[PDB]
Amino acid sequence: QVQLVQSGAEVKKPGASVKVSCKASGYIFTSYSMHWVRQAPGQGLEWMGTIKPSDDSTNYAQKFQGRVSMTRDTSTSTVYMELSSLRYEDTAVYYCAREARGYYDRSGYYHPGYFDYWGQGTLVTVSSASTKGPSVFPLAPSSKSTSGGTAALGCLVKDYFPEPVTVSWNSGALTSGVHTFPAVLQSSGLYSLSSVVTVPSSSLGTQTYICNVNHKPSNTKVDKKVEPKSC
Amino acid sequence: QSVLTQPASVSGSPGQSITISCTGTSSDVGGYNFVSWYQQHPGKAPKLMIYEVSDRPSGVSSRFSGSKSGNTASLTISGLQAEDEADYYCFSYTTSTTWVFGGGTKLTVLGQPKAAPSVTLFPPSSEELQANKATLVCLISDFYPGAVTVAWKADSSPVKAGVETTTPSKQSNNKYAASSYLSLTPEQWKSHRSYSCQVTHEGSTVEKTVAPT
Amino acid sequence: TNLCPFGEVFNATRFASVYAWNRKRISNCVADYSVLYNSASFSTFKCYGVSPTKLNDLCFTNVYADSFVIRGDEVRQIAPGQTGKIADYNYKLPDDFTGCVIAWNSNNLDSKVGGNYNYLYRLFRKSNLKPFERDISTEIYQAGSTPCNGVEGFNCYFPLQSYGFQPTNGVGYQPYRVVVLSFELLHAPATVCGPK
Repeated sequence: QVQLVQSGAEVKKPGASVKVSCKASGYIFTSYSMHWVRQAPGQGLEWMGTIKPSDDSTNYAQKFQGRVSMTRDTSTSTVYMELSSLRYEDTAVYYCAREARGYYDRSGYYHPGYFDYWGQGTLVTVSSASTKGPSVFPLAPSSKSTSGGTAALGCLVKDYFPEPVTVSWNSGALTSGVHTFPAVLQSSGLYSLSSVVTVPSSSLGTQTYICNVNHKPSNTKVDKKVEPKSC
Repeated sequence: QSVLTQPASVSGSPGQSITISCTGTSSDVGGYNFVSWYQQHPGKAPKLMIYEVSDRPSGVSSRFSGSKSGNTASLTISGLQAEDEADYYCFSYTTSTTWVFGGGTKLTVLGQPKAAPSVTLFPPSSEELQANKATLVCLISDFYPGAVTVAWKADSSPVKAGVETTTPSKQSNNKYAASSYLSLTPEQWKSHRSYSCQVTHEGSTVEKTVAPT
Repeated sequence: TNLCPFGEVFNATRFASVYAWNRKRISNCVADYSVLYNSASFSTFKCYGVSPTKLNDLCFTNVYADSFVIRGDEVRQIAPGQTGKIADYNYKLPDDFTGCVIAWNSNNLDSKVGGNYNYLYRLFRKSNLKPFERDISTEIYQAGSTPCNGVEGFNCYFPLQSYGFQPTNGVGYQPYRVVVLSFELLHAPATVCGPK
């Protein structure tokens, strides 16, 4: 299957540059053009440009001309987007998208493709404010967090900046019943979120539950074991 | 080559047909038949619905169709379903050789059923208290429509200070989630009989309570 | 110089089942590809890596014409980089395909009032086909944990399904004939040329 795997979320000061990767697999990398599309939080999609890996040709929106560089490394099937002299308005999820092959019609006219596969996105936040890694606390299961056959347990991911934070459970082995909530932005300027998982109540003595917190902007990972309380 | 113009929002009822317009210029929508439409659900990459004005990629239902007249392209969704609730973006080639998106249209499917929130309240962890902080965590999910009021109480009295509450966010099943956090000192936490998170949704209330151990 | 036998491919009485797609080698002839690209009766005509209006100028060692029948909704899978039952399990074009994909509705030829059960496709396979691979095997497919060992059963399936084409089907469920032209260049006298 076609996969496009992007580099992790980044935080940058104004005037800095960012280089986002997009690693392709599952197809012949040089046969398809790659485009970069970005989206500021809560706003629209914006096309930035394209690179054709087979001839190394590029084409950028006028808006980014002179400040964006799209490159490709055929030896690793990786496309890169480097955006320099960053400002706050560059805060966005940056996606790489594969363009399906175009074709010539009966009359000899060329028809472009369309975006058939997408990377997962990379949030790049441009801020003058200081980065802060999270404090993670367990949200232990209890009788006020049980719904009979199932119980709720979680992790509190407190006081980090900027977004984003991802949470998995048991290194991705546990996916059923996982709900990671969107973060609150506190008046401190720091975020907090929680992830909860609903699990069989009878498992609480025997199964280990670990939340895997990932805050890439601070290069922090925390794996927090969440156990029933003692009392 | 300037964002194509789309209505900010459209709404229809299940089974109905709706149309989303996309107005560009003779340099883009009106200049070429290379208009696409993308669907975007919350937190997900966009997904191609229509390309070349009216073609569907494999997997997209025939409920989705596209057309174009002059500088205006149109996406039509027939037999409207709850799962169609999403943002839609038109996309066009331009005479500059570049591509441009429309501003996007939020599609609401009307008449969806009211759904009550599920509420989970966690008290401060031992670990946090040992760090001389305390946070009560009230997690609110699966409600529809996406408006709740959250109140906190210490024993029976309203607490306003130290409260932070999210705006509701759309879940994948079209319902909403939110959370509210109450920050306390460990003294405050320990000095009351209990605290409560009270969630009001469409005139009905779900309240959870926790107490120090 | 014979004119190339395109009628032989496109006007053949019956087409192959997609899972058992036919390939014809074309050679030692003159091709006026205009007979194809100036026709108005094809519903799909798409060339990858080459313009069909430039083919009359060129010479090849051989031209291959693959042909088969699939349903209308599946014609989209006959292109580079597609997925689904046809692209994955029946006929796969490579990502770097150079050639033409030509299709037309064949309801009048291939649908039958009681259903044409004779056109088949592979519904189940352990893995995806490689480009231009053809699998005509008919082993039972294991869909569950317990092995079948040659015996059909629950979660032990015959790997092919019949289209059942009827003239009253919706257009997406109607039969389409497809020809895919690919081109081979070798160190040899070019046996297939246009008028140049």
